[PDB]
Amino acid sequence: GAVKPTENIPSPILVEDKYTEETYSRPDVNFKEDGSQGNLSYTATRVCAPMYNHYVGDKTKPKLSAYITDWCQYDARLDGGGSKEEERGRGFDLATLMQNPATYDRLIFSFLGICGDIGNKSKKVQEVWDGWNAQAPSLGLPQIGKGHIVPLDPYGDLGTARNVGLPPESADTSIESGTFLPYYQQNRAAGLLGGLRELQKKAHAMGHKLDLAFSIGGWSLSSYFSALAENPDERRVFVASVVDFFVRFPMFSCVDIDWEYPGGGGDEGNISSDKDGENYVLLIKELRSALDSRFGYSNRKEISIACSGVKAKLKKSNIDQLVANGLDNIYLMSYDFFGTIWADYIGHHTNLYSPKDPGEQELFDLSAEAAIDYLHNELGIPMEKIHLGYANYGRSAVGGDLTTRQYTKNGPALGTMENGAPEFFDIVKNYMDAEHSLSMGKNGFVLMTDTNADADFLFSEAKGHFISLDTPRTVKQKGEYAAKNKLGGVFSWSGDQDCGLLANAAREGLGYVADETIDMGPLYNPGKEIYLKSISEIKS
Repeated sequence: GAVKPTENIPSPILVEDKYTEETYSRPDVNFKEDGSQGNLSYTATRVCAPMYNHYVGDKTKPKLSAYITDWCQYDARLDGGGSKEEERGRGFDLATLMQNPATYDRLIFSFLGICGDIGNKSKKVQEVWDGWNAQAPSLGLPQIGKGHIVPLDPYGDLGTARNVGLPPESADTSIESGTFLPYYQQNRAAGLLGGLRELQKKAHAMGHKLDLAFSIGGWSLSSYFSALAENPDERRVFVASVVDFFVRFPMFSCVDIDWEYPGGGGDEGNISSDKDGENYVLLIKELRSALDSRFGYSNRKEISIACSGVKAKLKKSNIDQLVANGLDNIYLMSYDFFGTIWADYIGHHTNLYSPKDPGEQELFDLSAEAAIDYLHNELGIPMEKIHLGYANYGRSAVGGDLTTRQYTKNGPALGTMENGAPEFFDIVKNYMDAEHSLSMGKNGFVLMTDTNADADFLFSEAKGHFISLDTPRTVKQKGEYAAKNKLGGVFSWSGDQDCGLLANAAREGLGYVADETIDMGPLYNPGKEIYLKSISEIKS
């Protein structure tokens, strides 16, 4: 039967947020929900209610992991701000997960930085490094130097209470770069580290094991990995500071090294070298050794690394040798395959399947399965070590043409906080209706399904806005692929940008069954079917 949306909203997702709405109207914003005016919405996450369903545990199914960043808690609009860009924040409230504490099997605190960093957050890394070294004599602790991991935001990590699930009296505004060291341990922390401690306890109290991991690096904090990995003295400082973090915060059981990426192809200011892959093997070997001598094999710590979803990049990371030398998990960052400014053609940014005649798959027509197949078939990596990412955000383009796949590379593309990046809670608010028992576009957008790659996107014809995103259908599809192929799991990039719909779709694709907040079943429909030709097909 052809499906029509319901007139009624059986399961409300959207919630009124005065601050978001006020921001749209500001003269430096002029955001109209059909994307016809200002291109940035600055929407807060408060626009969506928590939509998490509760699924029955099942030890035989792949895991669901999520990143949570330390800066998503902020939104200065809650304090009367918002005239400045930086005062409009996401405001993700961890209390939403305290109320649904079994939602994820693992949460990955992100991101720590490294002394030595020379990228855009170098001043902050330096501030904290200096701060640490100022405090250490009085605490009987030694000086730290290049290679040592550090928090980026001592207040957000250890001092806040709002949006981190803690009582207001736990907030401590005296915590800053020059004072945080005594509070840098599990029984003292407030901030997001305190909230994660508390979330993990709430999960345990209702029968759920929530693993906690911490990630070092990520896109903006990767500039110095190449140098520390080359220098055995600095490798030794890095490794010991990893061990030290686990000692400070024993609630963590895994460290994720998010070096993006060995051999280059990360941010262009990163140090890189053709020795990166071989030096990473040395770093993992030494880490695996240090962790296992310190904690042993029963109360064991795992090691995870970021892996590019581009074959040409991940080859530079010697991942077979990493596994041979003690690596536990490979987090496949199979997203950002398309983005405005840099890509020559509009495309899917996080598609699992390759289109017909996808070519070299270096700059376009990429897919998660191409990377997985290379990892498994050419490098012999067991599927169980690989975790498949899904994106809780789109990559958009303006001026898009679905026939030629050309677009306005330098145009103002829709986004929440940055050009071209509409985050999933903002997409649910403005461009995709999931509230009337069907997944469809709204405000002039049409939900489409590309039958070539089998991936979904939103398109609005007037200005040619194209938004590539993960939808409940494609996240369910990724979950199915992970369960069928016995991957280690799927993970959410980033958990704080979902309202629960994609976590639900992931659980259902992975084969978990509800023990509902929202009936996901009618939301898994394809959109308008179109055949987006691969670049090779267009060019021939």
